[PDB]
Amino acid sequence: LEAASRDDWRCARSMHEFSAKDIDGHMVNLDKYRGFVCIVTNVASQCGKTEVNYTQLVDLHARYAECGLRILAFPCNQFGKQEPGSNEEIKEFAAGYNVKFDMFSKICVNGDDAHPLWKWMKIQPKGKGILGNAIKWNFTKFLIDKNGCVVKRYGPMEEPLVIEKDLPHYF
Ligand SMILES: *C(=O)c1cc2c(OC)cccc2[nH]1
Ligand SMILES: *C(=O)c1cc2c(OC)cccc2[nH]1
Repeated sequence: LEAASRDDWRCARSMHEFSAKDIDGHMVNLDKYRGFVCIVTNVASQCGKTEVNYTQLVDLHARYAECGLRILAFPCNQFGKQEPGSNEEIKEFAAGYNVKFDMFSKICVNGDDAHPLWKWMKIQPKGKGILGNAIKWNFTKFLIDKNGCVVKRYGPMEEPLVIEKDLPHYF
């Protein structure tokens, strides 16, 4: 079909089928996260909840990295223009919180220019949003199992430690 290769991200089978540039500009094949439980989240530096999200994501990674937890943080400036800096500045901001998980280059998460990984996560059965599937604000979280399937979505108001009770099921 004609829409079978334009909308081809719709039929991807897992997160592992996508690639994305890391915050240094180097393309990363996300199939490397196979066998790991992943939190995928859109981040911002100037949000009221920036400090609580970064600190708790660092907490989670420190507690469960050896269990197979990985965190993929995608900067995004679409929500209140709260991520206006360059990738290099965002990388340095994250270093101030002692971030050891994976920082990616800034993307869009909504609209036609959204990174296709985010287009795909939003249409997964367990990635459904309230009042539509669009990302509603900074620091939405998706939990991804070891096979790259979306298993849970957490809204911008849910601090990262809320995810903790769900993790042992997927390790
Ligand atoms: C796969 O990416 C895919 C399937 C599909 C269908 O299925 C009927 C309709 C429209 C666009 C589509 N993309
Ligand atoms: C990581 O998955 C993991 C599991 C675990 C257990 O299981 C009882 C005990 C202590 C540390 C651990 N880390």
